[PDB]
Amino acid sequence: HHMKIDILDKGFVELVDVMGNDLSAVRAARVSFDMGERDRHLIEYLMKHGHETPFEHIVFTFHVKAPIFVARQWFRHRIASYNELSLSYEFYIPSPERLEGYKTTIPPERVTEKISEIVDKAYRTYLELIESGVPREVARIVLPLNLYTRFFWTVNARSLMNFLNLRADSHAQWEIQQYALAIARIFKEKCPWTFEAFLKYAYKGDIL
Amino acid sequence: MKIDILDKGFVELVDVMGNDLSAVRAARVSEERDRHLIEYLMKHGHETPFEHIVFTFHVKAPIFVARQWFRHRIASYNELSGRYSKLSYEFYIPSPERLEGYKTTIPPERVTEKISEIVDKAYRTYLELIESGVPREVARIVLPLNLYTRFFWTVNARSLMNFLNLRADSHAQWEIQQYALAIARIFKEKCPWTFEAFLKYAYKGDILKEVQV
Amino acid sequence: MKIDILDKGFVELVDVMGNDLSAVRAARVSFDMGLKDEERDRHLIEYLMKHGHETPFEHIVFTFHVKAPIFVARQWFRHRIASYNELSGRYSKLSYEFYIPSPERLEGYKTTIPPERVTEKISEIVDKAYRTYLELIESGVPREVARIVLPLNLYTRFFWTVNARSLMNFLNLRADSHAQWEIQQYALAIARIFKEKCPWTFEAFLKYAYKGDILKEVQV
Amino acid sequence: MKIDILDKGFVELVDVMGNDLSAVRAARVSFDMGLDEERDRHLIEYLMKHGHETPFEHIVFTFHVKAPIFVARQWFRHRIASYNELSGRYSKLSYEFYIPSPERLEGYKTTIPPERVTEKISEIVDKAYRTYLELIESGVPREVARIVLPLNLYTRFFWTVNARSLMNFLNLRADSHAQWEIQQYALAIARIFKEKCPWTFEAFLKYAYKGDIL
Repeated sequence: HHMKIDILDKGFVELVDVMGNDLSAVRAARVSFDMGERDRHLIEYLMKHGHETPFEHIVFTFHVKAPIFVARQWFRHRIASYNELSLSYEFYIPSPERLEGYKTTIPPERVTEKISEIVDKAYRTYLELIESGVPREVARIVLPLNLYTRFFWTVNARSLMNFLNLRADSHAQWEIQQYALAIARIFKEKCPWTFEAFLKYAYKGDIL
Repeated sequence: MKIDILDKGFVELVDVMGNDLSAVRAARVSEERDRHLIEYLMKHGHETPFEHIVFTFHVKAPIFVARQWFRHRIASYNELSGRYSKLSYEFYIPSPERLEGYKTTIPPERVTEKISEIVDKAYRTYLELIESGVPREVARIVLPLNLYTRFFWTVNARSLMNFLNLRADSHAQWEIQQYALAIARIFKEKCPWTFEAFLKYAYKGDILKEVQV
Repeated sequence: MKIDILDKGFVELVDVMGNDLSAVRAARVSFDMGLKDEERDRHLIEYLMKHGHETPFEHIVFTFHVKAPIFVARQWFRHRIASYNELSGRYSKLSYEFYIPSPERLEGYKTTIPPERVTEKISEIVDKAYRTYLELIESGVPREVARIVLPLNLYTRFFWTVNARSLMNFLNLRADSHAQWEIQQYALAIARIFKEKCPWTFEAFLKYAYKGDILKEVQV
Repeated sequence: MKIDILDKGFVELVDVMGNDLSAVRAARVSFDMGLDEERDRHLIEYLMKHGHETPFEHIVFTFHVKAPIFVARQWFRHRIASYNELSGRYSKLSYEFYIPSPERLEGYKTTIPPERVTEKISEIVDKAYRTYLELIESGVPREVARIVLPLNLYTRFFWTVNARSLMNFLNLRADSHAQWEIQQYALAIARIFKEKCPWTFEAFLKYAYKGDIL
């Protein structure tokens, strides 16, 4: 359903649903359905002065597929609703280019290979424990942090902008940056005025 | 959808995201079995999937009802500004029947007139103050708690159900019970499966188990 | 610590968990004191504040007991990331006091009547509403119903438990000339107590994060 | 007050604000009191009984927890609280892993002796960790190298939570339906809670506790 952006080798960010648009913030700000452009001007005004409450009335629901180490960083954003999966087994294997700029003792290709290898061994050990009757909740603890998980994320535009301020930044890990770029992309698509105003006055990051 | 409450109040649905299937989709992270799922989640206390259904209501209510309402913190509220917003200057005047049930020294319709009288005296003093040059943020402090205010309320289904458990109940003041009934009505029309499961498995209040819709 | 506000209000500190060091321990995720270093610890507080790392300050918590007019309480309660427990108008026995603006309050606005008259006019209507209320009560009318005729300047009381992070957001918005003068007075008192208990955080706050105007002008 | 959990974990109390009376004062919205336990604890039961839990939001705890990441992930799903997890950016990083005891597999008829499963887990852990160190040695930054480490790697965090949110936590984790590992951490949390707020804790078990192991 709807927009879908592939991230990393097997990940993605999919837009499930969206409630409202830029006008939803305007209506809430004026507190009126009948008496809900001077409107785009209002959006900028609210953003400039930090009147963020109206933006809480725009809501998004995303379906995200990401490695657990990315999900854990993501989940630290408490002002939102999450529902994580609880079953296929895939892992994020960094591409050689990911090691861009680092003078590694061994070739990038080899680093990618070493990572694929322990992932392989951990996974085969997991399947073995399972086959012997070991409980899934127990056997799964040997699986690596690059294992892909999936979750639904329902978040309002205000909370989404705080999310972007922290993750859509060069100081954030590249992997999470990629997901934040995808989220920003969808946000931009569905709320042009809010997103533009956000970049103009409130965006604290540097990659957008 | 706009349901009139009390003498001048109302509850109006502004927008809504998703429906019963949004919770099923969230639960699975992906016919009659979907209904079975909704029922299962409700029966075992798995409330998180219902956070993926969201509503935005426009409510016009007396400030004393609004204040009680705002205690439900897991939601978003945007109310008119007492300092700068234009108001309708309307006030909730209880009907004689509202009193009936309590032994009073004077007729219920008398209690109604006295309330309407003091409200009239307060309002008059307010305008007198405004015309005199007194700023609204100060002049409005003399207006009574039964003055009507308006606000936008964006809330997810899980939180909405928690609100109904507490407000759609005999222990809550009659005025807010009336609003909770309107909220429940709209909730039912938009999420019939979640609503029925809610009544059958999680509703802690009492009035919705007897009051239709 | 109890500070009077307005004519019959106040802000009173009930309790507090932690101090500046609580944010430092949380930032380092360490319950080790055998390495205390004021210099380094105070530097970390500035660093966190300067770079917007707010989560550590969530581990410092305050509980205040506030007495304020309902119109002030309404504005205050819009700060949702905190816990509030207010007196019950339906049951709790109120003391029935009201905020009567001082003539100086209006002093500064062109009025068609002496500031003194406004004060008298407000005091008069309050008295009338209050009497009606009692008159309704003496008739057997439930207070949850009779209290609706009471004006918005009626005083209420509530306990407020908030962490330092949320407290700073509150000050950013309320300890500012844009906020109503009345709530500004309460915010200054909250800031005074906050400064007393977490001097390092308060200073770093004023230096790197405070968005308002008045706290950099008015002492403590 | 510290309680060891699992093989290398623990739960320790860093701080606490208030006690049973903090909820009482909040409920009554009054700082003073003067002299009455019988009345105080009756109010506490009254509140718990009728579901009036806002007063309990005025009792706060700060815990320091050491737990395997898979347990932490479940724990962090409780949003009404404040968390700060260990970071090499402010503190030194440690590398330990949760190795299940053979007993953990009791009740399960596994074709592999429980004590051998324990062995296989340690085996994979040791190899993943060695690969990790090797990647570090080659010049791979930690943020990338650590992705090969297992979910049983131990982490640490500070957790500040009020009594109300704490009771909800127990209702979901201090129960036979929660994974065993988290049940053990929840038990420790319940123990510290009982110690600092005996009245609230007693009332909780009597009228509201939804779990079964407590």
